[PDB]
Amino acid sequence: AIGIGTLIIFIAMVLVAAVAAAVLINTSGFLQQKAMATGKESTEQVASGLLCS
Amino acid sequence: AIGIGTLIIFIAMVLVAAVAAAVLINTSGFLQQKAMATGKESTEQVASGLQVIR
Repeated sequence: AIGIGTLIIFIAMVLVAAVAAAVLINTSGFLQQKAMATGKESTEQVASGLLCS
Repeated sequence: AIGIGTLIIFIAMVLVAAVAAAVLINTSGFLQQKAMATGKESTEQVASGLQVIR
């Protein structure tokens, strides 16, 4: 009797961990974009300019 | 004589207990595959991906 239930709830544990992992993976992706963008943009700003002759 | 019935009902009792046992053995089989697959698949999903180099 006991065995049956153990299997079923095991399935849930798997899926719930999977769903949580998805958040972390995705979020890391979402941040990767902006992280890079900010650095490149900021550098180009500080480095560039014009000078009156 | 009372003995006669006692024998006959025993035959039934055995048979019923067999049928009852069977369903658990069968169901455990069904669940085995479903569980194992669910774990494997879920693992591969998290573990894998692609990365844009340039």
